[PDB]
Amino acid sequence: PAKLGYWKIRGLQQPVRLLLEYLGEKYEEQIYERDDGEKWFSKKFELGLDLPNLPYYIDDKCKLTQSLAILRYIADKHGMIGTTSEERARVSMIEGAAVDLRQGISRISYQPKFEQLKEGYLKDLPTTMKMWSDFLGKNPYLRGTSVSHVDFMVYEALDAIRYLEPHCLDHFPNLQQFMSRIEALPSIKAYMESNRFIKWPLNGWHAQFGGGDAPP
Amino acid sequence: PAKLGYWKIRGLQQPVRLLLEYLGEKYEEQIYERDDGEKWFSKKFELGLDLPNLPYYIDDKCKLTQSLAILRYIADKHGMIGTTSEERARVSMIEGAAVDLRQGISRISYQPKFEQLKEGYLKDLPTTMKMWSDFLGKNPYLRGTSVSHVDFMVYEALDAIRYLEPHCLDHFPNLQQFMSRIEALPSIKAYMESNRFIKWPLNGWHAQFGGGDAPP
Ligand SMILES: N[C@@H](CCC(=O)N[C@@H](CS)C(=O)NCC(=O)O)C(=O)O
Ligand SMILES: N[C@@H](CCC(=O)N[C@@H](CS)C(=O)NCC(=O)O)C(=O)O
Repeated sequence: PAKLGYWKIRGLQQPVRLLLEYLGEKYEEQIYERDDGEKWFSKKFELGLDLPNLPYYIDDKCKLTQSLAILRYIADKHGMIGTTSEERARVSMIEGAAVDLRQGISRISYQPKFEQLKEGYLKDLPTTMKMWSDFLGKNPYLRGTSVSHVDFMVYEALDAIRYLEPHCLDHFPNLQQFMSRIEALPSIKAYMESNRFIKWPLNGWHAQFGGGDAPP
Repeated sequence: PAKLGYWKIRGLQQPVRLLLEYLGEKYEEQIYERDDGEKWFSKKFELGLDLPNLPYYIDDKCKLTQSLAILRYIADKHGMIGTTSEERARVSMIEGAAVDLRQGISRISYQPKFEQLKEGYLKDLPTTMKMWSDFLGKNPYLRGTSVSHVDFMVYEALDAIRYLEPHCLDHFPNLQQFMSRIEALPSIKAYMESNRFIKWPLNGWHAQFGGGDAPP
């Protein structure tokens, strides 16, 4: 079983957990609690990682850092990366846009001026959602009929944003169905009902938004 | 010839230009000047791009956005992405860390409080440089004896940081040699001596740092 290391939050690791649960990969999570900073910063350079960071992934074949590299390793091993250069590039494009979507809310949430930034962010949100709604179109998933790691990235990003603006998906029925479709996948549904599931926080505990001890 | 679109700055597009020049790919750059905002937003949704953004890449086979997706497409076509899942993941890990390196300086540079943030950033820089110095080790390039897209990513990131802190590489001779090695590559040296080379600005024109009309 691979060892995964990360804070006890959703943040960057959630899409990886979801993917691991979807393809039935056995893994052990090394959870770092709110007060484990010292614990991490003391072993950070003792784990044998080339470029130390959280999250990290370790198994008999690989030692990795970088949330996207970790997600793509599991996806690669399961044939979800793309078979041609054009396809692999299109996949990377979707990942990049998904990173932008999640990082956008992350940026303003860790900002002391969150309250101020929030208004501008909410003003632009609609255009962003439309772009994604138009991209998904009539497809069940981002790349067609089959689920892949990008779906779990976008799903998590949308779920986090709906915590800030609950009606953000109201005018986009396909995005709403997309969310339900993911939550209805047998392996996902079961994981979300387990005690392994981390529902909160969305961001780091110290965030102006999404960092409480409980949902707002 | 592929068409590349981006602002007339280094920013996110520089590593792509460098790579295109290294493998001899013919391309046409659609440059957006400091006052071309309107020029971009007016047709941004008219270009047929799935997820509109700058930079964008267009050729007879592909239409892409996302700087990393674009860089990886060219790299993929040239066999620099990796042959196994473990190798491709390791490559992605390096890319992610390189993105972190460049985005770190980018973050504080577009921040109005740049002047304040600068001190904290400079305090941590040494640790970051050491991490990269240790990673490169005795290798001529990040992945061994052969240059790849990641080298141009890290090179550009280090060059940008040396503009903020000129002695940041002083205690890391291998990183210094790495920089020289890249600049000594025949295709790179020639490109940097051409009139196609964009030397400044590093960040967007309106950045607190690296956004002037000329170097500081
Ligand atoms: N680009 C990196 C970002 C990693 C990162 O910022 N990790 C944060 C939490 S989300 C951290 O606590 N890192 C620990 C450290 O820097 O030592 C990734 O995608 O993994
Ligand atoms: N994650 C994206 C970021 C793209 C981005 O932020 N582009 C900026 C300039 S660096 C821009 O002007 N985009 C135009 C737009 O959003 O319409 C990437 O790596 O390409």
